[PDB]
Amino acid sequence: TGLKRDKTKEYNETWYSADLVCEQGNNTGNESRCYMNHCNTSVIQESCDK
Amino acid sequence: TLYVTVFYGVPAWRNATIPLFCATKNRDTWGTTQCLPDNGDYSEVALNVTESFDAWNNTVTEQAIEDVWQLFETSIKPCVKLSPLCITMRCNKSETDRWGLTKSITTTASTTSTTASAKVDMVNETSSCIAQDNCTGLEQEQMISCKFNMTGLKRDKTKEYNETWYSADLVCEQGNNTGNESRCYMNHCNTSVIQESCDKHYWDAIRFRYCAPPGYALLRCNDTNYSGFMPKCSKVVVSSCTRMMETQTSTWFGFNGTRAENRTYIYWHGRDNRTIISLNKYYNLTMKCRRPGNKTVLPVTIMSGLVFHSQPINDRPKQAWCWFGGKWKDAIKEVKQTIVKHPRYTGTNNTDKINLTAPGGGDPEVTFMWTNCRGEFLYCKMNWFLNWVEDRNTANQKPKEQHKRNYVPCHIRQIINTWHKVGKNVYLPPREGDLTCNSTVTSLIANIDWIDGNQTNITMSAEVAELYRLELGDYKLVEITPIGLAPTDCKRYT
Amino acid sequence: TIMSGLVFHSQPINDRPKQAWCWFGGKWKDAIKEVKQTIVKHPRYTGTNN
Amino acid sequence: GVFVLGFLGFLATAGSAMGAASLTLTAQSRTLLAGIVQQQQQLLDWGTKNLQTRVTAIEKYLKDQAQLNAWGCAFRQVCCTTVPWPNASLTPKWNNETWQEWERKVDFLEENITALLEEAQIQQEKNMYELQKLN
Amino acid sequence: GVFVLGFLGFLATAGSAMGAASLTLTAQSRTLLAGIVQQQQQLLDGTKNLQTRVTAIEKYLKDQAQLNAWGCAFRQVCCTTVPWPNASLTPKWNNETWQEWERKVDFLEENITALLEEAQIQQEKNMYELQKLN
Amino acid sequence: GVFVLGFLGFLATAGSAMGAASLTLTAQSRTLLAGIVQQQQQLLDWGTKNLQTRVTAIEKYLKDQAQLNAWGCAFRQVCCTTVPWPNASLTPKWNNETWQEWERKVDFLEENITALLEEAQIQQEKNMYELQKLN
Ligand SMILES: *[C@@H]1O[C@H](CO)[C@@H](O[C@@H]2O[C@H](CO)[C@@H](O[C@@H]3O[C@H](CO[C@H]4O[C@H](CO[C@H]5O[C@H](CO)[C@@H](O)[C@H](O)[C@@H]5O)[C@@H](O)[C@H](O)[C@@H]4O)[C@@H](O)[C@H](O[C@H]4O[C@H](CO)[C@@H](O)[C@H](O)[C@@H]4O[C@H]4O[C@H](CO)[C@@H](O)[C@H](O)[C@@H]4O[C@H]4O[C@H](CO)[C@@H](O)[C@H](O)[C@@H]4O)[C@@H]3O)[C@H](O)[C@H]2NC(C)=O)[C@H](O)[C@H]1NC(C)=O
Ligand SMILES: *[C@@H]1O[C@H](CO)[C@@H](O[C@@H]2O[C@H](CO)[C@@H](O[C@@H]3O[C@H](CO[C@H]4O[C@H](CO[C@H]5O[C@H](CO)[C@@H](O)[C@H](O)[C@@H]5O)[C@@H](O)[C@H](O[C@H]5O[C@H](CO)[C@@H](O)[C@H](O)[C@@H]5O)[C@@H]4O)[C@@H](O)[C@H](O[C@H]4O[C@H](CO)[C@@H](O)[C@H](O)[C@@H]4O[C@H]4O[C@H](CO)[C@@H](O)[C@H](O)[C@@H]4O)[C@@H]3O)[C@H](O)[C@H]2NC(C)=O)[C@H](O)[C@H]1NC(C)=O
Ligand SMILES: *[C@@H]1O[C@H](CO)[C@@H](O[C@@H]2O[C@H](CO)[C@@H](O[C@@H]3O[C@H](CO[C@H]4O[C@H](CO)[C@@H](O)[C@H](O)[C@@H]4O)[C@@H](O)[C@H](O[C@H]4O[C@H](CO)[C@@H](O)[C@H](O)[C@@H]4O[C@H]4O[C@H](CO)[C@@H](O)[C@H](O)[C@@H]4O)[C@@H]3O)[C@H](O)[C@H]2NC(C)=O)[C@H](O)[C@H]1NC(C)=O
Ligand SMILES: *[C@@H]1O[C@H](CO)[C@@H](O[C@@H]2O[C@H](CO)[C@@H](O[C@@H]3O[C@H](CO[C@H]4O[C@H](CO)[C@@H](O)[C@H](O)[C@@H]4O)[C@@H](O)[C@H](O[C@H]4O[C@H](CO)[C@@H](O)[C@H](O)[C@@H]4O)[C@@H]3O)[C@H](O)[C@H]2NC(C)=O)[C@H](O)[C@H]1NC(C)=O
Ligand SMILES: *[C@@H]1O[C@H](CO)[C@@H](O[C@@H]2O[C@H](CO)[C@@H](O[C@@H]3O[C@H](CO)[C@@H](O)[C@H](O[C@H]4O[C@H](CO)[C@@H](O)[C@H](O)[C@@H]4O)[C@@H]3O)[C@H](O)[C@H]2NC(C)=O)[C@H](O)[C@H]1NC(C)=O
Ligand SMILES: *[C@@H]1O[C@H](CO)[C@@H](O[C@@H]2O[C@H](CO)[C@@H](O[C@@H]3O[C@H](CO)[C@@H](O)[C@H](O[C@H]4O[C@H](CO)[C@@H](O)[C@H](O)[C@@H]4O)[C@@H]3O)[C@H](O)[C@H]2NC(C)=O)[C@H](O)[C@H]1NC(C)=O
Ligand SMILES: *[C@@H]1O[C@H](CO)[C@@H](O[C@@H]2O[C@H](CO)[C@@H](O[C@@H]3O[C@H](CO)[C@@H](O)[C@H](O)[C@@H]3O)[C@H](O)[C@H]2NC(C)=O)[C@H](O)[C@H]1NC(C)=O
Ligand SMILES: *[C@@H]1O[C@H](CO)[C@@H](O[C@@H]2O[C@H](CO)[C@@H](O[C@@H]3O[C@H](CO)[C@@H](O)[C@H](O)[C@@H]3O)[C@H](O)[C@H]2NC(C)=O)[C@H](O)[C@H]1NC(C)=O
Ligand SMILES: *[C@@H]1O[C@H](CO)[C@@H](O[C@@H]2O[C@H](CO)[C@@H](O[C@@H]3O[C@H](CO)[C@@H](O)[C@H](O)[C@@H]3O)[C@H](O)[C@H]2NC(C)=O)[C@H](O)[C@H]1NC(C)=O
Ligand SMILES: *[C@@H]1O[C@H](CO)[C@@H](O[C@@H]2O[C@H](CO)[C@@H](O)[C@H](O)[C@H]2NC(C)=O)[C@H](O)[C@H]1NC(C)=O
Ligand SMILES: *[C@@H]1O[C@H](CO)[C@@H](O[C@@H]2O[C@H](CO)[C@@H](O)[C@H](O)[C@H]2NC(C)=O)[C@H](O)[C@H]1NC(C)=O
Ligand SMILES: *[C@@H]1O[C@H](CO)[C@@H](O[C@@H]2O[C@H](CO)[C@@H](O)[C@H](O)[C@H]2NC(C)=O)[C@H](O)[C@H]1NC(C)=O
Ligand SMILES: *[C@@H]1O[C@H](CO)[C@@H](O)[C@H](O)[C@H]1NC(C)=O
Repeated sequence: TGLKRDKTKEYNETWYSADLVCEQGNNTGNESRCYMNHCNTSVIQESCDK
Repeated sequence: TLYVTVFYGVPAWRNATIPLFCATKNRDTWGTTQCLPDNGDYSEVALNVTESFDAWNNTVTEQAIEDVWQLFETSIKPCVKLSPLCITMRCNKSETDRWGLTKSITTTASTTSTTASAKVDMVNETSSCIAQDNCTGLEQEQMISCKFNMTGLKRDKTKEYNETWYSADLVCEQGNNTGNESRCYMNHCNTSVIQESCDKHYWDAIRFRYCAPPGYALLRCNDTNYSGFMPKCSKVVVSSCTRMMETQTSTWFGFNGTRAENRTYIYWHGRDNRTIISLNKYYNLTMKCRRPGNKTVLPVTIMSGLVFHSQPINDRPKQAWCWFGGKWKDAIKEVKQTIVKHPRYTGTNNTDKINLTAPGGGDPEVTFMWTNCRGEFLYCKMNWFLNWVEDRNTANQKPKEQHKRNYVPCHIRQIINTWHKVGKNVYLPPREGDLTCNSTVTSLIANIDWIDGNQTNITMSAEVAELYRLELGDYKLVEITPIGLAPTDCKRYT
Repeated sequence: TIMSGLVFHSQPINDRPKQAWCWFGGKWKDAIKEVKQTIVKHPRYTGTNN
Repeated sequence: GVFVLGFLGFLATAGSAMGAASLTLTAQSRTLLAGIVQQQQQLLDWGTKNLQTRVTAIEKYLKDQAQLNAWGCAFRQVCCTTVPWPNASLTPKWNNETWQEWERKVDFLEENITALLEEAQIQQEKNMYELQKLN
Repeated sequence: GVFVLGFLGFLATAGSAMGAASLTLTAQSRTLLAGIVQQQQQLLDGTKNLQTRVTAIEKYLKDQAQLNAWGCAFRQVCCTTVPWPNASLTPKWNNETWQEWERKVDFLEENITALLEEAQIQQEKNMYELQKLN
Repeated sequence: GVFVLGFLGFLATAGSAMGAASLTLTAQSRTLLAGIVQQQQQLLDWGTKNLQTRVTAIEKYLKDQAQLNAWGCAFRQVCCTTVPWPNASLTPKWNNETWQEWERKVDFLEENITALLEEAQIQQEKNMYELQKLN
């Protein structure tokens, strides 16, 4: 959800192979649950300057 | 033969660009942290030398604009952030329709006649115009009320409150909704988070001198013919520190100026048609502004331990207005006469063809006026004051502008950007109780526009920073170089 | 935009391009042998000379 | 105030011509004598209050004094030097010429004069050491 | 330590009488000589910042400039043309410490400084005129 | 540049022997002339930039002057002192020894010599003025 804290807005971001970890299990849905590579250890910043 | 010789203590100088120490008198919180307490000396010594001075290309002038803005940045940095309150607020449909935010008007609009009589009303303090508002009409209402939840510090439960914005502080989502509640957001909460002004800034006048560090002196051009680009001063006076300076920001005018004088001198920016005019302190050009209805403020806590000052008042007083007063029309005409004789301005000399008019509308920033007094800003149409000052044919736009009056209507905006440098957006808390602010007009912001040999305009401009160029326009900063090299036949010897 | 007034860049590309690669180039094999020869004659390195 | 007039008294000679101008040594010393006093006063109770210019106030003093120490003319109103004058057309008019009016005319070659005299003092400095070593 | 006693050795003169008082040069010079060394030591590895570090520098240049301001640098006793103020306050060189009399003159000390500053300028101006003449 | 050559000229004689070396006074004074303007130039437009080391340049300069003036030999290439030489085994070789080389040999006893002179200057300081007080 964006700055207007009253509604949602779906995007898609296309990651790479070496920047995701996916849950392994018996799920059959075509959707695969995955998280960012390193967001469960620390908060990551953006190389935001040039 | 001749040999080089070194002399120390020679009184010479040169241009320089160094920061300056600020000194202030009424330091509620800004003293001992950024500015020293004042000394209280203003003696100056005249020198029989000539030096060049500029009001726009001056280091002191440029720094003053930076320092005021820089000072304001530190004040709002620790204050609270209003990010949470950017949520849909239920609002009274019958009340937003009246001011046209929704623009949902159907049928109605019955025909009515216009009396078109008299409309030369004038007011002075003895009358009942001041006491009760009530001044010929057109001062009716300005308010809107809404609701929001805003769970507080205890992040487990909500508590619905009410806050009443103004017309120019909300943007509403038009739709085919028949419900009596009109969903409507804040003005600029989807662009950048706005932080309050939870301080005493804008609640009291700010003055502070400028003192150069040791080894640097300030020079002032005391010639009465100073215009801004004159590099030959017959009279020049050295000083240790500058005079006071008012830090009030306004459009079309400058209030509480310290450089008021019996003469209507004009400061001209020779490089183009940028201009500022100083009025006279002989006509008592005082102006008083009032807003009715004594207000209540109910602080509300958000999930940061800080407080958001709301206005749950349900009263509906008349909108703010100002009546100026004093001898105006006789005062203005002297400005036009001065322009004729001033150097430059190779234009017409017909006094009753040079006319003072507002710019061509467009953005609300330049269309309206803007005056700040004791924390609550006011913007006013100013059409009537312009209409009455010149006594022009009242065929201007709709019938609402037909009248010639000494007072003008105003409204309140609370989501205001600091006009000083570029932008931003801040929230000004509302003052409890009634406000009545009185001030003396002592300057004029105007760009003089004329393309042909006829019909020159004294066009107003909305450059707030131009005021600071009148306070220290004649000041120059010079670095002292006490080293002097001249020839001498004497040799070092042994 | 996120709930801080700031922006997070994203890559919504859907087309699939060829993977990245680098091809070096230039006379390289002749270079590394000179590096090998220098180590042989370098002081220290009490090691083989073949 | 006395300090205000005292700090502004140095420039009172700016209107006079070079020949009739009265020099004022110690002016910079007196300038910094009370500057710290004003800064110190009421201080007991971004760079303006901080050291953006306070060091610059110190820096201006040391530069000027170190300038004299480098040239070996400290604590002297006038020091004759062995260096000759440059191109002589720019002759000061000691009757009807202010210091400032002429400092700008020589400003064009001021930088070159600085370099020339610095080398001269070193050469004289070298001579002094040789004489002392001899004896 | 030697420095500790050295900084604390000057004040030993306090008990001594004015006439028997031993004037000491280098009192401030040596104090800043080692204080910078003390803070410099282990610094390689406000109080730490320049809140007060320059204040020592400011204090040093204050007295050094004052000596140069009066044109008496490095002269334990420089005679000046200034005449003495009110003669009621006369030092008792036999049984008076420096501070027992310094406080009494402190009331008029400011005027002496202001009066003496003008006197140096007058003498200063004479030197330039004599040098210019010849 | 002249400044680059000028500032680096101090070590130009570092290779020379003790006697043949030409001492260079004003090295700190001349350096403070041109080093500071490098910082000042274009500054008009954390620690290294503003105040951590900028003052350290000032602190370094005052140390030499304070150290010099505490010993009472400022503005003098050579001043004779009353203090006798310490253990004489470290006799300088005026023909085939460099200043820094010989300085490293004295560094062991450098600290002790410093203390002896400071006390010695105090004694002369007490005597020199007391004679003026005497007569
Ligand atoms: C151009 O210049 C013009 C000339 O200056 C400007 O117009 C002037 O603007 C100044 C502000 O810069 C105004 O002064 C302020 O007025 C405030 C309101 O005054 C009311 O009361 C007046 C009666 O008081 C009389 O007696 C007092 C004491 O002797 C005397 O000072 C005063 O002048 C008057 O003779 C009445 O005449 C008025 O009409 C109002 O009804 C006043 O409160 C201000 O004082 C503040 O602020 C100062 C520091 O500036 C403090 O030292 C004070 O203690 C006081 O602070 C208290 O009040 C603040 C405001 O209410 C609060 O914010 C503070 O928190 C504080 O205490 C509050 O909280 C307490 C908690 O217990 C409560 O108990 C308190 O009651 C408080 O609520 C200041 O004097 C001028 O009045 C005004 N003049 C005119 C003619 O308009 C003009 O604005 C400039 N141009 C522009 C564009 O603005
Ligand atoms: C320290 O601080 C002080 C302030 O406290 C500083 O003082 C200011 O310093 C600047 C720069 O030194 C000055 O700017 C310069 O001003 C001169 C003079 O301007 C006036 O005279 C002009 C004369 O021109 C006529 O006469 C000549 C013969 O003399 C003829 O040849 C011409 O054709 C003309 O007929 C006049 O033209 C000017 O008119 C301006 O003002 C009037 C209102 O009075 C307007 O209506 C005009 O439209 C116009 O704006 C003015 O009256 C200027 O001549 C200089 O401009 C030249 O240089 C500019 C920058 O390079 C350039 O953009 C211009 O086009 C012009 O170009 C000249 O130079 C080029 C490069 O050499 C050449 O290639 C070119 O051919 C041409 O020769 C310049 O703007 C300020 O006046 C001065 N004072 C103030 C108050 O600002 C000081 O500088 C600081 N520093 C120091 C070290 O002191
Ligand atoms: C730029 O700024 C100048 C400076 O003020 C401004 O000039 C003013 O212009 C107006 C016109 O728009 C002038 O008003 C006119 O004044 C003349 C002169 O009368 C003088 O003397 C009498 C005594 O004999 C005084 O009472 C009077 O106040 C003046 O001092 C009048 O003769 C004009 O008469 C009007 O009314 C008549 C009926 O009574 C009509 O027959 C006549 O045509 C005029 O009609 C205009 O005014 C009517 C008033 O009701 C109105 O209904 C009409 O529709 C029409 O508008 C007239 O009053 C004023 O004196 C000028 N003042 C000055 C100082 O120059 C420019 O107008 C202004 N221009 C722009 C473009 O900004
Ligand atoms: C503040 O505002 C005022 C108006 O409110 C400006 O006044 C105008 O200033 C400009 C300056 O450029 C004037 O233009 C000049 O006109 C002169 C008149 O001769 C002929 O000008 C043009 C052709 O140039 C003809 O169309 C006209 O009919 C005249 O026959 C010219 O001599 C000038 O020529 C110079 O400038 C032009 C470019 O503009 C060059 O091509 C030429 O080679 C030459 O260098 C000039 O054109 C204009 O007339 C003024 N308006 C008037 C008088 O009503 C002020 O300039 C403005 N302040 C500042 C600082 O700009
Ligand atoms: C040189 O210095 C001496 C030393 O101070 C000085 O003598 C002093 O003069 C002051 C006056 O300036 C005396 O002050 C008096 O003190 C007595 C108590 O000791 C008071 O009773 C006096 O009160 C009267 O005067 C007041 C001053 O206006 C009035 O307000 C009051 O109503 C009384 O009328 C007065 O304060 C002081 O006692 C002496 N002595 C000392 C030791 O201070 C001398 O005047 C100076 N001379 C010069 C030429 O400088
Ligand atoms: C003045 O300084 C000189 C220079 O140091 C000093 O004479 C020299 O002292 C050093 C050591 O301080 C001697 O070096 C010797 O080296 C041999 C090995 O080569 C060691 O065996 C020696 O040890 C004996 O001598 C020491 C003192 O010299 C004793 O403390 C120790 O217990 C051993 O008995 C020693 O390390 C060097 O040989 C001498 N002579 C020279 C360099 O000609 C001289 O003593 C100093 N004057 C004094 C102290 O009055
Ligand atoms: C994720 O990225 C993809 C791009 O690869 C976005 O897909 C596009 O989504 C739009 C609608 O949001 C599609 O438009 C619609 O397509 C259907 C196809 O049958 C058509 O019937 C509709 O009339 C309409 O044109 C578009 O085709 C589609 N493009 C693709 C898949 O290549 C998708 O929107 C992104 N996800 C988001 C924004 O949440
Ligand atoms: C702003 O919000 C507050 C709630 O936070 C509103 O308070 C409410 O005010 C109404 C009107 O006074 C109260 O109505 C009551 O109704 C009973 C019915 O019997 C009557 O007896 C009372 O005398 C009173 O009229 C209501 O109880 C009250 N609610 C709370 C929780 O306080 C306030 O009205 C709002 N401001 C407005 C609408 O201007
Ligand atoms: C001095 O003020 C007058 C009054 O506003 C200026 O006249 C105005 O000039 C603008 C620009 O040309 C006009 O805008 C256009 O006018 C036409 C009709 O001419 C209209 O059809 C367009 O929609 C547009 O509004 C404006 O009308 C005109 N106003 C009047 C009352 O004549 C004048 O330009 C100013 N002086 C200078 C030098 O600009
Ligand atoms: C984990 O997931 C796999 C894949 O869906 C499951 O595999 C089935 O397991 C059951 C027995 O539990 C077999 O009867 C099926 O033949 C297996 N294949 C399929 C396609 O269903 C597996 O059982 C899951 N693990 C569990 C349930 O513990
Ligand atoms: C500016 O005024 C000063 C006086 O305040 C003038 O200084 C005098 O100039 C005359 C010129 O002949 C000399 O004879 C005097 O000796 C100068 N000093 C005094 C005290 O009068 C100065 O000349 C004036 N300069 C200008 C340009 O008018
Ligand atoms: C757009 O809004 C108007 C006004 O709200 C809607 O007009 C309504 O139309 C319906 C029938 O479609 C009527 O039953 C209602 O009485 C009308 N008035 C209101 C207030 O609802 C209109 O239908 C809307 N158009 C849409 C949603 O497409
Ligand atoms: C100004 O008005 C007069 C009179 O109507 C006219 O002749 C002249 O042309 C006008 N000015 C211009 C530049 O046209």
